[PDB]
Order: sequence, then C-alpha cells, then structure tokens
Amino acid sequence: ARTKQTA
Amino acid sequence: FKELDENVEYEERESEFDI
Amino acid sequence: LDENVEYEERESEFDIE
Amino acid sequence: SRVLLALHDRAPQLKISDDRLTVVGEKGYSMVRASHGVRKGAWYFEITVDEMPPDTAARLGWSQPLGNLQAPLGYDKFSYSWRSKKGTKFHQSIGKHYSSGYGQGDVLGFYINLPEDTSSEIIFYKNGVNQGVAYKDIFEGVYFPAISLYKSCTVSINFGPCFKYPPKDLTYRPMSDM
Amino acid sequence: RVLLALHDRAPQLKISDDRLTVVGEKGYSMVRASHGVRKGAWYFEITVDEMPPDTAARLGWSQPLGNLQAPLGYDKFSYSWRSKKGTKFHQSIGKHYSSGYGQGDVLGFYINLPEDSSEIIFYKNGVNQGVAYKDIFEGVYFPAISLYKSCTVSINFGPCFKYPPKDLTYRPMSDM
Amino acid sequence: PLGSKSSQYRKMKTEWKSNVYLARSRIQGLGLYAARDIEKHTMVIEYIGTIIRNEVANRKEKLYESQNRGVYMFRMDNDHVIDATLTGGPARYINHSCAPNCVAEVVTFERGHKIIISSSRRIQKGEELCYDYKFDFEDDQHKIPCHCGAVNCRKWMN
Amino acid sequence: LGSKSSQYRKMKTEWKSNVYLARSRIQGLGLYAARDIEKHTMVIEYIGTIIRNEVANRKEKLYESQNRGVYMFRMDNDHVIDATLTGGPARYINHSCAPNCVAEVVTFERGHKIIISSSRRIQKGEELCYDYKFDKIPCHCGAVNCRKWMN
Ligand SMILES: Nc1ncnc2c1ncn2[C@@H]1O[C@H](CSCC[C@H](N)C(=O)O)[C@@H](O)[C@H]1O
Ligand SMILES: Nc1ncnc2c1ncn2[C@@H]1O[C@H](CSCC[C@H](N)C(=O)O)[C@@H](O)[C@H]1O
Ligand SMILES: [Zn+2]
Ligand SMILES: [Zn+2]
Repeated sequence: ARTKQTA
Repeated sequence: FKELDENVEYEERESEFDI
Repeated sequence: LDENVEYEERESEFDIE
Repeated sequence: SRVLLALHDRAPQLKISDDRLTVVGEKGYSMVRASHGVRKGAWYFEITVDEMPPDTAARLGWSQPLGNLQAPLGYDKFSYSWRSKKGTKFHQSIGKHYSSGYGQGDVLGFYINLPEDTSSEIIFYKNGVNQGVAYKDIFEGVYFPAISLYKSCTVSINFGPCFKYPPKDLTYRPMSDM
Repeated sequence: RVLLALHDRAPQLKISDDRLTVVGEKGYSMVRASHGVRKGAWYFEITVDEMPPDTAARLGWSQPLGNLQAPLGYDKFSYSWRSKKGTKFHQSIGKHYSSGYGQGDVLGFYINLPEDSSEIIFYKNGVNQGVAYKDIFEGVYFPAISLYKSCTVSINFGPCFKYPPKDLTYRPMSDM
Repeated sequence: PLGSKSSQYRKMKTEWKSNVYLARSRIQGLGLYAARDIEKHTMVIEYIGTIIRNEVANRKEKLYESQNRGVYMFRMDNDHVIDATLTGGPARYINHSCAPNCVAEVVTFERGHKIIISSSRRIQKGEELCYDYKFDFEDDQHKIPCHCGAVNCRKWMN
Repeated sequence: LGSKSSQYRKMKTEWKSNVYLARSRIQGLGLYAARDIEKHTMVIEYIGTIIRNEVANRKEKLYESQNRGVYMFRMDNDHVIDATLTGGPARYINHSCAPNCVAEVVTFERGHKIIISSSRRIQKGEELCYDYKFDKIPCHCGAVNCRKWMN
C-alpha cells in the first residue's frame, strides 16, 4: 500500500 | 475522528482480512 | 607572588664589615 | 573466559543483549550478576545508562552470590547498591543519603577494595567524580558486579580494561582481569 | 539588548546576522557576549544546533581579559564546560564534572556573585549538573562561547528559556 | 545511542500545540502551519496513529480508497504502518512539497519506534509545514500529480 | 596520578582551596585541611628564598639578633629555603611523630620545589603535619608514642 516514508 | 496523544496498537478482528 | 625567589649573592656576601 | 553478565545467574524477566553487556529492565526490581567475582584486592568496572525514561530507576553495585535476584540490589545483607533516584545508597533495604542522582547518559564507576592482612571499602564514581566512601568494613565474602533495574530502562556494563573515566586517585585492577 | 559581541570576538568565528548563532573555525576560538555582570545571580542558555564528528565546544563565563584566541577555560579569566566528556576547565586544567553534551542538547549557565560565596553551575536539559566552581575570581563575567572546528551553537539570553531552572532564583542575562 | 533525542522528544510532547495550527492548504485540502517561528533542527510534532500490520494496511487502503478518503498512512518499519485515517494526530495533515522545510525520521526508543517531524531550516510564523513523503515511484495510470507550488517543482509526488 | 610536573601545576592553581591557618594544639599557628584530601595528593608548596648554607647561617643569626622568628626548610645538603620573609602558609606546618603528610624535593629543570603531599587520606579540619627530620626541645605533637624531642 501507499504510505509516507522516512527513506 | 478521535485524536490520540500517543500511538496505539490496532486490535484486529477475526474477519479483519475477509472479503 | 607565590613562587620561590633565588637569592643573588654579592661579591662581598661573606665578608666581615 | 571473558567477564560478561551471567548466563544463568539472573532474573529471567531481564532482557539481556546477545553480547551480554546490555540489559533492559522489566516491571519490579530484578537483578543480574556478572559471571566473575572478586575476593581480594581492589577492582573496578563501569556502567553507562543508555536509556532511563521517567519513572524508571536503577540500583547498581556489588552482590554476593546469595543476593536475591527478585529484589533490588541492596535488599538483603549480601549486596550494596547506588540508586539513580536521588543518589541514595542501599544496604539491607535501608536507604542513606550519599550522592546526588544519576540518569540517562551518565557513566557510573564502581570501586571495591577488599584488603588482606598484614578495612574494606566501596566507592562510587559519577562521570569520573569520586562520590566518597559509601560503605566501609563490609561483610567478608566474594563480590560480583551487579545490576538491578526498575521498569524498562537500559544500561550497559564495561568490565575493562579501557574505561571512559579511569580513576586516577585510586589504584585498581579492571574486572576484565578475571 | 544582549547579543554576541561584534568586536569582542575572534575574527575567524562566523557570527549570524541576528548575532545569536556562531559557527567555529579550526582551533579553539572565543566570542563573548556584549554585556557582563559583577553581582547577583544570572542565567543564560545555549543550544547545540550542529556538532559534526571531531568538533567540540567549551562554554561558560569569561572576564574581559580572557584570551579570544584560545579555548574558554585556558587562563585564570574564564571557566568552561567541554562538550567532549563533560570536563570542566579553568587555567587549562581539565577536571571530571558531568557527562558529555552534543547536538540538540540545551545547556544552562548559572552564575552567582554575592555582594560580600560565588558559584558557577551548569545545566543539561534542565538538570542541574552540580556546582562546577566556587569562590571564583572577583570581576565582570560575560557569557562566553569557544568552539573547536565547524560546530554551530545558538545562545539565548532570555527572558524566556527552554529549561528555566526550578531549584534556584536568577535573572536572565537579557535584563542587562 | 539516543543522544539528546529523549529530552527533545519529551519537550516536544509538552508544547507541540504551540508550534502548529490547522488551516486551508495552498497545496491541497488542509495543512499544518507554523504558529510561531521554529528554529533549525527542532522536533515539531509526532506522527501519531494506530499501528497496523502490512496486510491490514493493504485491506484498509482499499477501503479508504473506496471512500475517496486520502493517504494518512506512514510506514514505521518493514512490518508496521501508522494508520492515522480515523484516529491519530494533526501531523496527518502536513502536506508534501518538493521544497520541504521539514524532515520525517524514526526515533528508536526501547518502548517503541516514533515518527518525528523535525525542522530542516528556520521556519517563520504562518509558513505551511511540509516534508518529502518519499512515496514509492510508480506507473502512469497510478501516477499522482504534485501541487506544492514551489519554484522548480518536480510536478509529480512519484 | 600523572606527571609530578602536571600535579604540581594543578596544585598551584587550587592550593588555597586545600588549607587554612588556625591556632594549633601542637604549637602556635598550624595548617589544617580545608577539605578531604586523598592520599598521595600534592597539597601545598613550601615557598621562600633559596639560599646556600653559609648565607642561611648568617641570615639566621641576623634574624635572631632582631627577635624575628626564623622559618627555614633544608632542601638538600647545600641549599635552604628561607620562608622568614617570602614564605607562604606552608611555613606554619607543624611537626608530628605520626604525620599525615610528607615533604619531598621534586627536581625540575625550572628549579627545585618543596612539595607537601598527603601520606594517607586526610579529612577536613584535620591538622597537617610532616616529620621534621632530626639530628633539643620537647615535642608536643600529642601523638601516641611521641619521640619526645625535637631539633
Ligand atoms: N504536494 C501535494 N500535491 C497534491 N496533493 C497533495 C500534496 N501533498 C499532499 N496532498 C494530498 O494530501 C494527501 C496527504 S494527507 C495531507 C493533508 C491533506 N492536504 C488533507 O487536507 O487532508 C495526499 O493523499 C494528497 O491527496
Ligand atoms: N611537634 C612540635 N612540638 C613542639 N613544637 C613544635 C612542633 N612542631 C613545630 N613546633 C614549633 O614550631 C616551629 C616550626 S614553624 C611551624 C609553625 C609554628 N607552630 C608557628 O606558629 O610559628 C618549631 O621551631 C617549633 O618551635
Ligand atoms: Zn512539487
Ligand atoms: Zn611528637
């Protein structure tokens, strides 16, 4: 699924 | 919508994955 | 001052008056 | 053999790292001892407080083999401890004023002196500062580095031979010598 | 209003436009604040914005004669607190005092100069680290920053502090 | 080693409300704004929500997508996602930008991971807060356009 | 503990924090520990004017003729430190048969120094004393098994 991420 | 002051663990239900 | 001083003797340091 | 946190001489609820030099607490006070003990001479080790959230605490110091593992260090007659909270010293569950408190980021030093014949001494260090003699003329016996934690705090032990704040006012041998 | 001094500074230190942030350059060098105190209890704060590998700071209080081309604590005119291992320095003598500090720590600097029992006390994130020096030389003391290499700190003279001490009274340096 | 992160975190938790307010975004929908000047390298706010497993997140996204309900998920680690769609904190509203003034970072405490939004520069009162979402790059029929409005905008969020 | 040199420089910057003067139970004035001193710590320097023996002999006779008290410490076989006029508080350190300090000559390129170091842990307010080493007045150091005699 599409998620905001740190890297 | 409920605010949270801290993260909480989701308590999945038995049919969480069912279609 | 708080340190040692070295005395400087005179040529006549030891002589009698 | 190398000095580590004991493999089995320890409360089972404590979480010990795989290099056996870091330990995490779990609920009420519980203890782990080191794998080697000292019976004569002057010895030293260090402990770093890696994480200490509010409402967690440590009691660190020396224990005989009969120190209760399901209790804080200093609980019985067999141990002497130093508490992160308020810098209290504990022995037989009696807390006496000793130093100021320590916490996360502090590197604590632990000196024990068990002199032969011809007085024994327990001294704590806080980031290299001698905190004074905490206990004098202690019970004769073998003493192990010991760690007791209250809740989920994290500490790391260093037996030597290279310390962050090696004492210069006292002669000692690193616990790593065993 | 209290700032980093624009002429009471080693020239190689880079002072920001607001004169509240300083970046170090090579060997230890010092900047003093514009205002000093002889009497009373005073407080200021420093935040370590950036401390890259091998950079360091020595922070504290300096008299006007403290050497600007040397670390704070080098001579008799200043007392400092070193980021590396929490060492205290005065007259080039390092002594163990507290744990180290580094990037993101918020450091507090207290001085007490009674009329006549003086003391200097350092704080780390609101935690009193203990009396570092007592019965210090009489004189005018200035908040002072010395930096080794390209580390970056920011000074806050008050009156609003991130960690206002709760165990003693003071006035903010900003009152001068 | 935690460094100063424990102190910074706890201090942020007692005053994040003074750092932010919610308002209409110039980018899209609602966003978070700096209620006051914020210095560089400041912990601003934590991304808060319900921690769910990967396959839970896959099921929920399709349900959320079924209801035109936006992206409020933030991956915590390889096995867990923070779902803030129905419950969480105002950090869910921070928009994406090609010229970001914040960064998102995981801090590892013993009690668990925390997603912290921090300043990367000084931020002036009334500025909209924004970080790089770092969404997984994908195909054209997927591809999502960007309206961060910045000069030199990349034009896509992928 | 480190180099004698660095111990000395360290001591010179904080010796005032180590000691204070007060009426002695032994004789006259004495020097006391202002704090706890761990063993083998440098406490204070015996400062003064370094003079050769024949100068000291003449100086001592001159002081006595003017009824000023003499304060001197023999460094080596050829030199004395005259603290009568240029001395510090270390000149008031009394003798004891059970001393807690020792006096040692630390050779240095700069020059020789007389350093008073602790021989054991010393506790705040305790009187500081070293053994004046001897070759006749009664000794009043008050220790058990006092040697009874001085000078
Ligand atoms: N730079 C951008 N360009 C276009 N849409 C964006 C965007 N940044 C965020 N968004 C929208 O906001 C969602 C992230 S949640 C961010 C808050 C959102 N603006 C709201 O009002 O609820 C994304 O799914 C996207 O639809
Ligand atoms: N143990 C001792 N017993 C008796 N007299 C002592 C003594 N130790 C020092 N003194 C006296 O002090 C002299 C050394 S100068 C030491 C200071 C001296 N008490 C003073 O007040 O001036 C000696 O010559 C001796 O007269
Ligand atoms: Zn864009
Ligand atoms: Zn005697």
